Amino acid sequence: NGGITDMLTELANFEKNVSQAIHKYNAYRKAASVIAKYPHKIKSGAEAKKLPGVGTKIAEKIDEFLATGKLRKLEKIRQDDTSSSINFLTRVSGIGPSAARKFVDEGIKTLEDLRKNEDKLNHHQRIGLKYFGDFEKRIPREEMLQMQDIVLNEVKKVDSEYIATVCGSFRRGAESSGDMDVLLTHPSFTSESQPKLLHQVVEQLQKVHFITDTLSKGETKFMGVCQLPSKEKEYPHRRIDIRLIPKDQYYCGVLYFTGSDIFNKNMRAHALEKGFTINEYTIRPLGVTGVAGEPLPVDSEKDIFDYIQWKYREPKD
DNA sequence: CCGACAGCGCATCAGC
DNA sequence: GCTGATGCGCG
DNA sequence: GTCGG
Ligand code: NA
Ligand code: NA
Repeated sequence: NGGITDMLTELANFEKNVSQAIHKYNAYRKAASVIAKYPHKIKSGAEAKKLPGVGTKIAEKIDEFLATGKLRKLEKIRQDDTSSSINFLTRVSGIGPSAARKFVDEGIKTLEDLRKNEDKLNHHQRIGLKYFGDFEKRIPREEMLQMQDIVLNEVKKVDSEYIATVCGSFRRGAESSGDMDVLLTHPSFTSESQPKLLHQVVEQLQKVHFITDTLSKGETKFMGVCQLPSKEKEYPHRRIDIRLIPKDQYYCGVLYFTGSDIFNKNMRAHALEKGFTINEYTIRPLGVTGVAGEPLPVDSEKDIFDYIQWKYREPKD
């Protein structure tokens, strides 16, 4: 059902970037994915209506699509110079719905206009403009692996008590990723507790020219650009995030940023039946009254599986 | 019917 | 200068 | 836009 999900995704993107209606966005998105997993060529709006996340208005749009091959509303959207321009601009990192809108109002509409108007771009936006094409590219797995070995080894060289894990679709074993997401921790950093834990690692990664640009950086989160070394033809630049997490919240962190999103959802749901609440930071027990107690000591991803009485599940699954 | 729908780190800005 | 609000990405 | 209380 690629026609229906593409229609929907377009609707989702139009709501997010142009309408600035984040909930309609997520609703269209939820609907698409749900329809992705449906093992039959949808024949009617009503049919899809049965799905969770598919309601009356979408079932109606599905009928119109099936019947006419197109969606009238989507058509008019694409024909509207302002909507399409705003929609395109948001593809630049650091340009969200607010900036895109403001740019199209003053006649700034294209990549070329941005380059002509770099005087009006913040640092994040310039970098986003700069690597516009590379950021939309997928990172094939074998490159992730290469990138991993470098981060882990450079982190190893700074301080070897540093623990680092590359999460995301990658840890679940995907053949490609959109960026690199790295969780870092250290015995000296805890809920209760150093000045430059993240810095030394960010810095050390600049020393060997792996990290090439900085979008943001602070005591706990770094957002930036990296690139693999080449012999021969050069690699695309990639987005990399690095999170510094306290050691007593690291595995909850690892569990969270490993996903999937749908999976986490089921874990939390299950965790409830058993009398535990799980967030990005901690697992805590619930009193009979629904009152969370203190966070429980987690020394591994499995500890969490143990608490909520679940068969430990390997990231791939 | 009507509110909820993730909300957090960092960069930047408005308002003092 | 200082504090809190907002935009953004991420998810 | 869809859900659920
Ligand atoms: Na139904
Ligand atoms: Na973007």
